[PDB]
Amino acid sequence: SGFRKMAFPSGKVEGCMVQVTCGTTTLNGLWLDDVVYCPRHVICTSEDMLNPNYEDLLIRKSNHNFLVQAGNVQLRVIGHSMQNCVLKLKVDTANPKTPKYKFVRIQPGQTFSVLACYNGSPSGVYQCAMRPNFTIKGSFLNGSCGSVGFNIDYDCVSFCYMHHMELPTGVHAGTDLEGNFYGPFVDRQTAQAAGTDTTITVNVLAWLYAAVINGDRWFLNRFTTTLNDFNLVAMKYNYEPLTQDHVDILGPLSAQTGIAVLDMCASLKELLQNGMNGRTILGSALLEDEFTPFDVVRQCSGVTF
Amino acid sequence: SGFRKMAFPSGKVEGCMVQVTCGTTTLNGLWLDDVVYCPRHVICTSEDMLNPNYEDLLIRKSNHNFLVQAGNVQLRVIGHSMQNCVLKLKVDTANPKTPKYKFVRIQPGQTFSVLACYNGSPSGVYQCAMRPNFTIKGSFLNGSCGSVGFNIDYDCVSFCYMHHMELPTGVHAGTDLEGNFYGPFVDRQTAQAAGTDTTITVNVLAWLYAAVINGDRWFLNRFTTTLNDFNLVAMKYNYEPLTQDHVDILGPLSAQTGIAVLDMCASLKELLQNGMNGRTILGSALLEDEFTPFDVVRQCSGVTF
Ligand SMILES: [Cl-]
Ligand SMILES: [Cl-]
Ligand SMILES: [Cl-]
Ligand SMILES: [Cl-]
Ligand SMILES: [Cl-]
Ligand SMILES: [Cl-]
Ligand SMILES: [Cl-]
Ligand SMILES: [Cl-]
Repeated sequence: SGFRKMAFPSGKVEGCMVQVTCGTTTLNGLWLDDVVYCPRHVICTSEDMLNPNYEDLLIRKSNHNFLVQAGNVQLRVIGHSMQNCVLKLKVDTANPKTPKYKFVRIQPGQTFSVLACYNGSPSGVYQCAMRPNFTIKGSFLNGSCGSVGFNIDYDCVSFCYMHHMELPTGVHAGTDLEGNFYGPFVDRQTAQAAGTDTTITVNVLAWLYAAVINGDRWFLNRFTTTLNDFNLVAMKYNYEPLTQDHVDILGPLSAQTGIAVLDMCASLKELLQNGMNGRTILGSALLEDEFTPFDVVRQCSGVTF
Repeated sequence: SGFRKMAFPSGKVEGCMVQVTCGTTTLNGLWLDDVVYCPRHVICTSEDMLNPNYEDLLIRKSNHNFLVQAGNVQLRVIGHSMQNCVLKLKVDTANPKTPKYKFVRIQPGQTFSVLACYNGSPSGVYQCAMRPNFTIKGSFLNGSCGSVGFNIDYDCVSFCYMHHMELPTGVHAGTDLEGNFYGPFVDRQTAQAAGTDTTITVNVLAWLYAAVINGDRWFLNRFTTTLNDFNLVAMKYNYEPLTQDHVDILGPLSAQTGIAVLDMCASLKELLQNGMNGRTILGSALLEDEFTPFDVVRQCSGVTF
């Protein structure tokens, strides 16, 4: 029993974290086989921050301008190349702690673990979701850039996120490990701002199923709804559309608990129209949207209480 | 910016987790140097569960009755001894991944990271607090027993918790790594139940300071209070007493933000008397009590926004 914001065990990633310095700028890198991946903004200076031309800034660098340190071991850079918004630093040594890994891009509403790092040294691990507006509500301070987000399946690390910047509302933007940004954000100082966000409806339903699995039914009701009628109420409360595929993804949780997905939608509609009236669900006074259906199945018993 | 339930990086602990089997019972062990620590209830059978005499059950065992597996390597048990509610299995091999470690017992209201494990294999990492009633609101399924809780200071793992059982309300009880239970709980099937719990007042204030550091002031007010008058309101809402030492521990956060501790107590009093009125703090609709003053300083900038 119980239900927590649970991250994947971080060890396989901790063994990949290194420090990257270019002049006076230090941030984190990811050392996999003989390549170190880091944010290309490591080559920006205070003057280059409003309108850097990275192609122009990088052609002016040499291998020896990059200092890479794995703990107290310097790694010699023997090549460099720009990969969209990531730099690939080829080093003379393959990382012997390289896990089985993949580079996967995630969808808005999917979750991942973040290993927050400073000067190549892991500080903490937490769970995050990719918001519908392609930001993440991370926890990151100056120097966290190059920290990565990941999921683990068996022994294989799926890297999905590299941290690049903080937006003015204090939420975070970054790239996949091929250096392609999530969302309309760029790695320079601009007027960029997170657009309007919405609530991840399929996740809120997953989390209501978690609550039922965990033996709490208070918010359930005798009503059902159509998908179209649910979406009409959803839209009104700034919730993402729920799709038939979302209904099918909630199938297994629906089968475990015996609560039809559209009956759980009727429950959610009532919670949106009435609020919780001083009650909690799984220890929250808000409708939680950063647990996926997979997260709930991963964490909860395969037997309902 | 941002504020998450942040665990310590788990790798140093993952390299210590092993599987322990005695007959048909399998749970997790902690392999440090040449000792494996696990819950003594691994020696209980279905018949021995209401009234086991563990001294009586253990004298009937031999070294060879214990099967210990570190991944796919069997560890040979060359000695065994009971340490309060933990078994110490001496093995023929020192764990080469043993980190620098200590066994520390924590106080009610202190936080720690949990590495939830099944069959010696880490599943996830989350943050927990020791509740005032000496339970933890964990996330644990059948077979999680022997999972450990820890804090990390520099390179040194302070183990503080080993998981032993789930109570009827779905909260969790266990021991320190010397096998001494937190709280009035025992490792057998009895009528035991978590007693009444309270809110960890010093933590709620810490978390209000976190909110201010993170640039949110909405809940602040022009009032102050005495410690005695605050405690009179606290008691009424099932909050722990706030002590002068708690005031002194909140000193550095008070100095960073320029908000006197008793002025933050006046803020908390108002939040207890009025509620939040549909507003949130750091993304919660409840007063969060599982962040310590240390957790806030560890996570938040040393510069207020
Ligand atoms: Cl949590
Ligand atoms: Cl060197
Ligand atoms: Cl923004
Ligand atoms: Cl909500
Ligand atoms: Cl969180
Ligand atoms: Cl073997
Ligand atoms: Cl209980
Ligand atoms: Cl509250």
